[PDB]
Amino acid sequence: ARVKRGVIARARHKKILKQAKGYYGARSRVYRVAFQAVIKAGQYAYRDRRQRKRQFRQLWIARINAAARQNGISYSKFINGLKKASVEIDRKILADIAVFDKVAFTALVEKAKAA
Amino acid sequence: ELVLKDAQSALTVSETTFGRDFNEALVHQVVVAYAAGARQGTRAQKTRAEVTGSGKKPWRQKGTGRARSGSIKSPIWRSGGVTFAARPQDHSQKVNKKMYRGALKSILSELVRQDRLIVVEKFSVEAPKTKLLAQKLKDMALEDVLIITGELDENLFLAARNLHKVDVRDATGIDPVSLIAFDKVVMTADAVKQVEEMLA
Amino acid sequence: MRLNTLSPAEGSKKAGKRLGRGIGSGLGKTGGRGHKGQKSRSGGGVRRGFEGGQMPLYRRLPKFGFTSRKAAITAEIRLSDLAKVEGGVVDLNTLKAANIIGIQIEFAKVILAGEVTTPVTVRGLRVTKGARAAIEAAGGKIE
Amino acid sequence: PKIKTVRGAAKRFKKTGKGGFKHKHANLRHILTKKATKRKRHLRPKAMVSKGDLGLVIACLPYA
RNA sequence: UAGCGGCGAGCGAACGGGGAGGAGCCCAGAGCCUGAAUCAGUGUGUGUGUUAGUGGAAGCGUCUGGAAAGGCGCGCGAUACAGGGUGACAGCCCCGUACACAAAAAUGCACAUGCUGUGAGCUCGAUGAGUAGGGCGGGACACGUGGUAUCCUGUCUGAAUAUGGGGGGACCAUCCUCCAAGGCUAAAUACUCCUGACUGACCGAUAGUGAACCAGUACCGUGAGGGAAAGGCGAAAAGAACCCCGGCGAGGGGAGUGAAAAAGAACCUGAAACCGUGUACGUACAAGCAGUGGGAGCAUGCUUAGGCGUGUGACUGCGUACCUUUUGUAUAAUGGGUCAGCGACUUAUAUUCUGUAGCAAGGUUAACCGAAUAGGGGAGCCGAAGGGAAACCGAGUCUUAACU
Ligand SMILES: [Mg+2]
Ligand SMILES: [Mg+2]
Ligand SMILES: [Mg+2]
Ligand SMILES: [Mg+2]
Ligand SMILES: [Mg+2]
Ligand SMILES: [Mg+2]
Ligand SMILES: [Mg+2]
Ligand SMILES: [Mg+2]
Ligand SMILES: [Mg+2]
Ligand SMILES: [Mg+2]
Ligand SMILES: [Mg+2]
Ligand SMILES: [Mg+2]
Ligand SMILES: [Mg+2]
Ligand SMILES: [Mg+2]
Ligand SMILES: [Mg+2]
Ligand SMILES: [Mg+2]
Ligand SMILES: [Mg+2]
Ligand SMILES: [Mg+2]
Ligand SMILES: [Mg+2]
Ligand SMILES: [Mg+2]
Ligand SMILES: [Mg+2]
Ligand SMILES: [Mg+2]
Ligand SMILES: [Mg+2]
Ligand SMILES: [Mg+2]
Ligand SMILES: [Mg+2]
Ligand SMILES: [Mg+2]
Ligand SMILES: [Mg+2]
Ligand SMILES: [Mg+2]
Ligand SMILES: [Mg+2]
Ligand SMILES: [Mg+2]
Ligand SMILES: [Mg+2]
Ligand SMILES: [Mg+2]
Ligand SMILES: [Mg+2]
Ligand SMILES: [Mg+2]
Ligand SMILES: [Mg+2]
Ligand SMILES: [Mg+2]
Ligand SMILES: [Mg+2]
Ligand SMILES: [Mg+2]
Ligand SMILES: [Mg+2]
Ligand SMILES: [Mg+2]
Ligand SMILES: [Mg+2]
Ligand SMILES: [Mg+2]
Ligand SMILES: [Mg+2]
Ligand SMILES: [Mg+2]
Ligand SMILES: [Mg+2]
Ligand SMILES: [Mg+2]
Ligand SMILES: [Mg+2]
Ligand SMILES: [Mg+2]
Ligand SMILES: [Mg+2]
Ligand SMILES: [Mg+2]
Ligand SMILES: [Mg+2]
Ligand SMILES: [Mg+2]
Ligand SMILES: [Mg+2]
Ligand SMILES: [Mg+2]
Ligand SMILES: [Mg+2]
Ligand SMILES: [Mg+2]
Ligand SMILES: [Mg+2]
Ligand SMILES: [Mg+2]
Ligand SMILES: [Mg+2]
Ligand SMILES: [Mg+2]
Ligand SMILES: [Mg+2]
Ligand SMILES: [Mg+2]
Ligand SMILES: [Mg+2]
Ligand SMILES: [Mg+2]
Ligand SMILES: [Mg+2]
Ligand SMILES: [Mg+2]
Ligand SMILES: [Mg+2]
Ligand SMILES: [Mg+2]
Ligand SMILES: [Mg+2]
Ligand SMILES: [Mg+2]
Ligand SMILES: [Mg+2]
Ligand SMILES: [Mg+2]
Ligand SMILES: [Mg+2]
Ligand SMILES: [Mg+2]
Ligand SMILES: [Mg+2]
Ligand SMILES: [Mg+2]
Ligand SMILES: [Mg+2]
Ligand SMILES: [Mg+2]
Ligand SMILES: [Mg+2]
Ligand SMILES: [Mg+2]
Ligand SMILES: [Mg+2]
Ligand SMILES: [Mg+2]
Ligand SMILES: [Mg+2]
Ligand SMILES: [Mg+2]
Ligand SMILES: [Mg+2]
Ligand SMILES: [Mg+2]
Ligand SMILES: [Mg+2]
Ligand SMILES: [Mg+2]
Ligand SMILES: [Mg+2]
Ligand SMILES: [Mg+2]
Ligand SMILES: [Mg+2]
Ligand SMILES: [Mg+2]
Ligand SMILES: [Mg+2]
Ligand SMILES: [Mg+2]
Ligand SMILES: [Mg+2]
Ligand SMILES: [Mg+2]
Ligand SMILES: [Mg+2]
Ligand SMILES: [Mg+2]
Ligand SMILES: [Mg+2]
Ligand SMILES: [Mg+2]
Ligand SMILES: [Mg+2]
Ligand SMILES: [Mg+2]
Ligand SMILES: [Mg+2]
Ligand SMILES: [Mg+2]
Ligand SMILES: [Mg+2]
Ligand SMILES: [Mg+2]
Ligand SMILES: [Mg+2]
Ligand SMILES: [Mg+2]
Ligand SMILES: [Mg+2]
Ligand SMILES: [Mg+2]
Ligand SMILES: [Mg+2]
Ligand SMILES: [Mg+2]
Ligand SMILES: [Mg+2]
Ligand SMILES: [Mg+2]
Ligand SMILES: [Mg+2]
Ligand SMILES: [Mg+2]
Ligand SMILES: [Mg+2]
Ligand SMILES: [Mg+2]
Ligand SMILES: [Mg+2]
Ligand SMILES: [Mg+2]
Ligand SMILES: [Mg+2]
Ligand SMILES: [Mg+2]
Ligand SMILES: [Mg+2]
Ligand SMILES: [Mg+2]
Ligand SMILES: [Mg+2]
Ligand SMILES: [Mg+2]
Ligand SMILES: [Mg+2]
Ligand SMILES: [Mg+2]
Ligand SMILES: [Mg+2]
Ligand SMILES: [Mg+2]
Ligand SMILES: [Mg+2]
Ligand SMILES: [Mg+2]
Ligand SMILES: [Mg+2]
Ligand SMILES: [Mg+2]
Ligand SMILES: [Mg+2]
Ligand SMILES: [Mg+2]
Ligand SMILES: [Mg+2]
Ligand SMILES: [Mg+2]
Ligand SMILES: [Mg+2]
Ligand SMILES: [Mg+2]
Ligand SMILES: [Mg+2]
Ligand SMILES: [Mg+2]
Ligand SMILES: [Mg+2]
Ligand SMILES: [Mg+2]
Ligand SMILES: [Mg+2]
Ligand SMILES: [Mg+2]
Ligand SMILES: [Mg+2]
Ligand SMILES: [Mg+2]
Ligand SMILES: [Mg+2]
Ligand SMILES: [Mg+2]
Ligand SMILES: [Mg+2]
Ligand SMILES: [Mg+2]
Ligand SMILES: [Mg+2]
Ligand SMILES: [Mg+2]
Ligand SMILES: [Mg+2]
Ligand SMILES: [Mg+2]
Ligand SMILES: [Mg+2]
Ligand SMILES: [Mg+2]
Ligand SMILES: [Mg+2]
Ligand SMILES: [Mg+2]
Ligand SMILES: [Mg+2]
Ligand SMILES: [Mg+2]
Ligand SMILES: [Mg+2]
Ligand SMILES: [Mg+2]
Ligand SMILES: [Mg+2]
Ligand SMILES: [Mg+2]
Repeated sequence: ARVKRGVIARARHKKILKQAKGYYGARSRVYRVAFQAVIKAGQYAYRDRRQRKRQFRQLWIARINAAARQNGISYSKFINGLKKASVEIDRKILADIAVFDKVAFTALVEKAKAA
Repeated sequence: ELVLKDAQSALTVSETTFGRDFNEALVHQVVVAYAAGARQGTRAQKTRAEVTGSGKKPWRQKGTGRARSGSIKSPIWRSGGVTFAARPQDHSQKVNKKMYRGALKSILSELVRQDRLIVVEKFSVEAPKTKLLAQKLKDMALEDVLIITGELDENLFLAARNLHKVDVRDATGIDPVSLIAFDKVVMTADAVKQVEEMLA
Repeated sequence: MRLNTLSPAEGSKKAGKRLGRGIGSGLGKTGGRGHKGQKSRSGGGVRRGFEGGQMPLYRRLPKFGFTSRKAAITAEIRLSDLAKVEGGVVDLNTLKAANIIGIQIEFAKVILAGEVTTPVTVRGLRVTKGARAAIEAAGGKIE
Repeated sequence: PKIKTVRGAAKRFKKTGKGGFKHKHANLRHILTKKATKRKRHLRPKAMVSKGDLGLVIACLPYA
């Protein structure tokens, strides 16, 4: 039994070309080139799920280090001061409090001062 | 024992022939083998040898900026090759006597459980006519059947050619696939006696 | 059971290795035959008993013996398949009809394979020491 | 077609009851005066094929 | 397997058995008696078969639609529901199909049998000389001159002639077996250019023949020879009368046919590469596999009186394609212009091992008879016992003078 394979292949190519929808030049419109870009996009996607977590921590720490030095404390002392006062509040929130509620944030730095 | 639908007589048929555990694998293998036996398998493509053409090199080995070719007939080319060309082959496969009998014994016993096996006394149409056979099955409450008979009547045979869902086969010539395929199996008292002796 | 409802026993079938079908197959690209060399090539591999040009075992060892012709036309009859002929007479032509020994077998011998019941007079046939003890203990007198 | 037995191997080996093969020893044809009697005595009997080179024999003669 | 074999690669019997099919005779010649068995013709007899053929059953109404064979509801023929056609899928509209009948004429068969023409059966005689064999040189036998029988012979020689000879695998002798040196013989067996019929777990236009089409054509070659590409409007041509622009053009736009004309002949479907037109956002101080995580704005949708999706992506952290081959490749090592199609672990038989199913000290048939995937047919094979080079012995046996 002969198996003509024109229907299946096109659906495989068309599936990947849909994933390349947006890319520049041949990347969007040429399977042979697209397929590389789509894989590489996956490779980078797998990687940057790990970097998302690194970058945001840096970003928060920068905000906390910025907001602390407003009140007269360096990040290194602040966090140690919180950990000596046994405060479990993370960077994500400290950074979010540091931006939104300054009047609130001040009390955390005043608490870290005590230790 | 096996009761009838127009007598209620106790036909004491053997235990191990019509009352054994349904072995699925054996039956499957035997019916698959029976199917495989039906194939004629008459087909052929032509290898690079068998294709019409010359054995000349289309262009020389080197110099020309092209992929080295040896003949027009090579399967990577168009219009000739088919790498592994099939030849007319025999797909039929061996089945062991005891396995074929064991499978028939296995399937024919399961019809007694499911009540597809409708054993009867004398079963024969009056004259060689389909209209009578078609009408008499409406009384018997049947449609898709394998009417197995010991004494194969030409009257009954001729009357069941044109009927699609009815099939008339001799007790000697029962098959694995047929007993499974059809919705009911009408066996004659003589046919049961013949098949009992045949399968043993 | 209907024609669709049937299925094979789990462990009966096992698909088959399909070479050259992508990475996900496992085998695929160099279908389980590594990179390069005589073994990797189509029609590859060496002949039987070839040890890379070193003198093969079947040549560096000396040939011996000779094939006996008398050994071809002699059988080793079991004591178990003795009483399967004609009551208790087992010469040669009688034993030959029972299909215990081949047609072209003149000489033959009965050995201690175990179990006799009936008295069998073993005429015109070579018989073993332990078999002679058994066959007579059953009842039948030899020769 | 049927497999052809490597005849040379058929004449040098013989299959024992378990499955392994007996063979005659080398170094017992000529140049024997210089060889000690203890060697020539030990080489006289038939000997079993080793584990390493069993598969090479099994392939050479598939019909034993 | 036995053998053959630089005893390597490899080559590979016969006896005996089971089957298919069976059938035997003429000459190297003389008696009585002779057409009577036999065939080889001219034929004669039906039975035919074949090359033309004939009949050949029984359905209607509604619903959807361009169209009914469809759905829905009630009928009826069936020794005919093989199959093809008909405006969509038809047992009953058509051609067929099963079944019953056919040949004026030519022929291919199987039996009567008039017969130019041929010899019965039967005693006897005969039994194939440059032959068999031998030397030399080659070849054929599974058998490569080997210890090499057997047959065929180029060459040189040479019996007995059935108290004779041939053969029985160097050779010899006893036994057994046949009768060379002259002929003719059906069936089982091999094949398919060709003629039918029928069947495909065969292909469906880059497949299948090289060739679905005016293909062994166009074209290429001095020639032998090589050798393409190219299928489908629609149910029906109803193939677009007639106007408008244009060159009494190409090409279009209306009108008209049709169910439909992005079905209008460059004609079913009409993908991708590739090339456009218009809408939204971004884009002319900005460096790199062009993405990826973060992310403002802007443009669009939904329901709510607040949030999401989609397109876009200013700016910004990280980020040197894929394949191959390699100790190692962003590599300036290999391969790819892109897309579509095709393109590579197969098939047969033997063999060992794993799983699985059957039956079990048994298992199992091969060819073949089979109207046949049954059932016969166990010829065989393999196993249940091995040791020995082998005779031989055998739960032992080999080794050895013998084994603690
Ligand atoms: Mg499909
Ligand atoms: Mg595509
Ligand atoms: Mg998909
Ligand atoms: Mg796109
Ligand atoms: Mg985008
Ligand atoms: Mg697009
Ligand atoms: Mg981190
Ligand atoms: Mg981390
Ligand atoms: Mg089971
Ligand atoms: Mg050539
Ligand atoms: Mg050539
Ligand atoms: Mg180039
Ligand atoms: Mg082709
Ligand atoms: Mg198969
Ligand atoms: Mg098979
Ligand atoms: Mg049915
Ligand atoms: Mg029919
Ligand atoms: Mg059916
Ligand atoms: Mg029977
Ligand atoms: Mg039986
Ligand atoms: Mg199981
Ligand atoms: Mg599996
Ligand atoms: Mg396979
Ligand atoms: Mg494989
Ligand atoms: Mg696997
Ligand atoms: Mg792997
Ligand atoms: Mg491997
Ligand atoms: Mg590699
Ligand atoms: Mg490679
Ligand atoms: Mg290498
Ligand atoms: Mg290798
Ligand atoms: Mg291989
Ligand atoms: Mg190997
Ligand atoms: Mg036998
Ligand atoms: Mg020696
Ligand atoms: Mg010494
Ligand atoms: Mg090992
Ligand atoms: Mg064998
Ligand atoms: Mg040869
Ligand atoms: Mg051969
Ligand atoms: Mg043969
Ligand atoms: Mg025979
Ligand atoms: Mg016969
Ligand atoms: Mg024979
Ligand atoms: Mg006969
Ligand atoms: Mg006869
Ligand atoms: Mg006539
Ligand atoms: Mg007539
Ligand atoms: Mg009709
Ligand atoms: Mg109507
Ligand atoms: Mg209407
Ligand atoms: Mg309408
Ligand atoms: Mg209407
Ligand atoms: Mg209309
Ligand atoms: Mg109607
Ligand atoms: Mg209807
Ligand atoms: Mg329906
Ligand atoms: Mg039809
Ligand atoms: Mg059709
Ligand atoms: Mg239509
Ligand atoms: Mg149609
Ligand atoms: Mg239908
Ligand atoms: Mg339907
Ligand atoms: Mg109908
Ligand atoms: Mg039809
Ligand atoms: Mg109907
Ligand atoms: Mg007809
Ligand atoms: Mg007539
Ligand atoms: Mg006629
Ligand atoms: Mg006539
Ligand atoms: Mg006439
Ligand atoms: Mg007439
Ligand atoms: Mg006339
Ligand atoms: Mg006439
Ligand atoms: Mg004619
Ligand atoms: Mg004739
Ligand atoms: Mg001679
Ligand atoms: Mg001669
Ligand atoms: Mg000679
Ligand atoms: Mg000489
Ligand atoms: Mg000679
Ligand atoms: Mg020769
Ligand atoms: Mg030869
Ligand atoms: Mg030959
Ligand atoms: Mg020799
Ligand atoms: Mg010699
Ligand atoms: Mg001789
Ligand atoms: Mg000779
Ligand atoms: Mg010979
Ligand atoms: Mg001569
Ligand atoms: Mg002379
Ligand atoms: Mg003379
Ligand atoms: Mg002389
Ligand atoms: Mg005489
Ligand atoms: Mg005589
Ligand atoms: Mg004599
Ligand atoms: Mg003689
Ligand atoms: Mg002899
Ligand atoms: Mg012989
Ligand atoms: Mg011979
Ligand atoms: Mg003498
Ligand atoms: Mg003599
Ligand atoms: Mg004679
Ligand atoms: Mg003679
Ligand atoms: Mg002559
Ligand atoms: Mg003759
Ligand atoms: Mg015949
Ligand atoms: Mg197809
Ligand atoms: Mg073609
Ligand atoms: Mg085309
Ligand atoms: Mg097409
Ligand atoms: Mg061609
Ligand atoms: Mg072509
Ligand atoms: Mg020309
Ligand atoms: Mg058409
Ligand atoms: Mg077209
Ligand atoms: Mg017009
Ligand atoms: Mg005008
Ligand atoms: Mg004008
Ligand atoms: Mg003009
Ligand atoms: Mg004008
Ligand atoms: Mg005008
Ligand atoms: Mg005009
Ligand atoms: Mg015009
Ligand atoms: Mg126009
Ligand atoms: Mg119009
Ligand atoms: Mg209209
Ligand atoms: Mg309409
Ligand atoms: Mg349209
Ligand atoms: Mg239009
Ligand atoms: Mg238009
Ligand atoms: Mg036009
Ligand atoms: Mg076109
Ligand atoms: Mg159409
Ligand atoms: Mg079109
Ligand atoms: Mg497009
Ligand atoms: Mg701007
Ligand atoms: Mg700018
Ligand atoms: Mg730049
Ligand atoms: Mg960027
Ligand atoms: Mg994102
Ligand atoms: Mg955001
Ligand atoms: Mg906005
Ligand atoms: Mg979503
Ligand atoms: Mg701006
Ligand atoms: Mg960087
Ligand atoms: Mg390279
Ligand atoms: Mg290198
Ligand atoms: Mg690197
Ligand atoms: Mg590069
Ligand atoms: Mg490169
Ligand atoms: Mg390199
Ligand atoms: Mg290189
Ligand atoms: Mg490459
Ligand atoms: Mg390149
Ligand atoms: Mg393979
Ligand atoms: Mg096993
Ligand atoms: Mg049993
Ligand atoms: Mg069991
Ligand atoms: Mg027949
Ligand atoms: Mg038997
Ligand atoms: Mg075996
Ligand atoms: Mg055996
Ligand atoms: Mg046992
Ligand atoms: Mg033995
Ligand atoms: Mg000794």
